[PDB]
Amino acid sequence: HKHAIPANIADRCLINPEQYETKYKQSINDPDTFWGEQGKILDWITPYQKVKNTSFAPGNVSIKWYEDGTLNLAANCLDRHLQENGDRTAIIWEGDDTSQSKHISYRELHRDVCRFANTLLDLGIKKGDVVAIYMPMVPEAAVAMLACARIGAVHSVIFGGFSPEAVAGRIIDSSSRLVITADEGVRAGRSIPLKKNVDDALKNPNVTSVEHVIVLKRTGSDIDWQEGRDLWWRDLIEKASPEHQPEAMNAEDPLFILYTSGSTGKPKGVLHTTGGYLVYAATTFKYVFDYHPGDIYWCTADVGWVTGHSYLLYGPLACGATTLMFEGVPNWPTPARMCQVVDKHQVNILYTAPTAIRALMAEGDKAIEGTDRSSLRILGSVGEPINPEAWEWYWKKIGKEKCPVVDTWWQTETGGFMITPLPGAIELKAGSATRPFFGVQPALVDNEGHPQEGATEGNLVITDSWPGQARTLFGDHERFEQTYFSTFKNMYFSGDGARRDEDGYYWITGRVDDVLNVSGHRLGTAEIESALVAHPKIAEAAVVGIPHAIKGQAIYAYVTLNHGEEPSPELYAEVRNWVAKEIGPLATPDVLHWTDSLPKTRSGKIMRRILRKIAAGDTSNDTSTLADPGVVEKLLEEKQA
Ligand SMILES: CCCOP(=O)(O)OC[C@H]1O[C@@H](n2cnc3c(N)ncnc32)[C@H](O)[C@@H]1O
Repeated sequence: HKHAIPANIADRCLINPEQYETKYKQSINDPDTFWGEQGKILDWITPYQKVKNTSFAPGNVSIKWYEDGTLNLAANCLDRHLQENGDRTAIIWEGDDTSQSKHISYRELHRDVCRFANTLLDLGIKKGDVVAIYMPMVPEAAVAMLACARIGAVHSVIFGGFSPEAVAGRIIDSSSRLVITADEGVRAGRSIPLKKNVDDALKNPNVTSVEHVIVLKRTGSDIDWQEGRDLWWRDLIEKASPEHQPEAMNAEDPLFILYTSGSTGKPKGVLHTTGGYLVYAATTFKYVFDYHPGDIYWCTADVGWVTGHSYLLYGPLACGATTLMFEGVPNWPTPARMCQVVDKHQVNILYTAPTAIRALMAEGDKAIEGTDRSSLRILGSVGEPINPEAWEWYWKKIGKEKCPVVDTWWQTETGGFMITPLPGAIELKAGSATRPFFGVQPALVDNEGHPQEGATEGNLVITDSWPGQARTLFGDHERFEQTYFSTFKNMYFSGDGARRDEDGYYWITGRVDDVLNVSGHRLGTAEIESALVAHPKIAEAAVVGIPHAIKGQAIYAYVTLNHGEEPSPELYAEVRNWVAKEIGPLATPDVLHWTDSLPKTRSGKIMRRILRKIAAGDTSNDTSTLADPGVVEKLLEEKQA
């Protein structure tokens, strides 16, 4: 059953049950009045008059919010906080090594953002240029992102764990003019070779657009240097003026691109504009985490993911919050690390991932030994379904049974929270994301697109726009419409399945398309398959996900070798290492299943449902449409070994 709203939260909450009901209704009945007023969470240089201007219609997918208005993201996240709060900490940085930490005030962060903005301008970067950021979890990554946004450059942040090949791919598609990186990242007492990875990427003959690499000397390690191209971060920023006046950007000027894995093909650049995105990030942050001035807030997500964009940086700083950036991992040196960070910086709001929760839960009270945790008032969960038992352990052990847990469902494409509890408004069910946010109209449809009413399950769609919605796929608006708006006409299709219960609470069950969730990472089965087939011994591959107690899903790859090739344990590790090279360690198959028995239909289609079942440990329960039905038996045998 339900968790009641505690008394401490009821007494302070920004949105109560009744305000949620009232605001939700208006957001839906009158978007223009609702978002017109809510848009004032931001400072606008010239005020908007238009609010909502959107369509999901076939051939006319067009999303626009606050369009005739102008603003600066960096002014909203920095400059406007200066007069009264310049001395308030903007970012608490906690090093992988706990002996290393910083408190960076709004004034401090502003100064460096201005210097770096000038640094970028002097290097020839202009409004609209794409800048590639390949950084570890250090404050300079934020400086780099905020400075791009200040001058209307379009940053494209590349998760540090991506391979040189994956970096090349993102740089090529985006025509990035500059790469910003560090010599090495530090994670769990170990180096990560970032700049070296950038060198390798830039040797790709198809990379033609990068003019400079800016390098942060994080570790001081010996690295290669290309004279002319490579520039030290300190060398540049020390030469730069701390004076920079922000220019008005139009609400619909592109702000960033984020490569995101899909059901088809290689990752695409999901694009966000400026006004609606930032309004939505600030609004969701404030109401869902119940942010009050003085609250120390910690989102654990990496900067290279949308959660790190919206909920580490943009949402929090637009609201004048203290946000915490942690360089390392929540269980190094010990499982208690996460709660040690909480104690050390008196974190009041913690927002993390079920993969982490499961990792700490496996260690039991080792995750909490010698720690206090009393500063916490709110907990959050993101990025993957959370099982009830994990949710209960998190609520009990980290939250001391005193903290609401906000399970926030959303996606790169949605820009901010979509279905989520509000801590003082909505009673909680372990495992449920609960109710839509203001502006969000979800529905469940069957495979044919008939809407399902009452307590039911189906494909999760959103039937109208909301300020934070992604506007396009970089350089390919037609693929944007086809990818999201063609399956169920006039609706945004998320690619998730969900059930809705008798209370109207949504329970998100995961992707219904060919998209995996591995340790919280969204990866397409097809991109793993291509990476596998690029191997000169591999003929065919079929990749499925299997349940995994820790990772949520593990990657299971059926692999057909070229005629004349035999498997080995040598080849096992080789092929795993090959995928880690093609994409990154995050996409390394957990299982390689050597076979010549892929179930192909008369047409040649791969019978993917059978492969899924077999990989999952099913041994029983159509084979008639199938060239050689005997493959199923062979597949089972091989699985049993
Ligand atoms: C939210 C930041 C991560 O965004 P990405 O675009 O990388 O992945 C979005 C997908 O993560 C899952 N997902 C995300 N949050 C939840 C969630 N809270 N519950 C269940 N599944 C979730 C859903 O399948 C979704 O389609």
